[PDB]
Amino acid sequence: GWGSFFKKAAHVGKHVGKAALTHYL
Repeated sequence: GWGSFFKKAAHVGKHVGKAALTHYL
């Protein structure tokens, strides 16, 4: 069904992970 959308928002968000280390890494 909709399981093929594995955190579809996070997958795109981590693209700019260079500035995400402030609240991730």
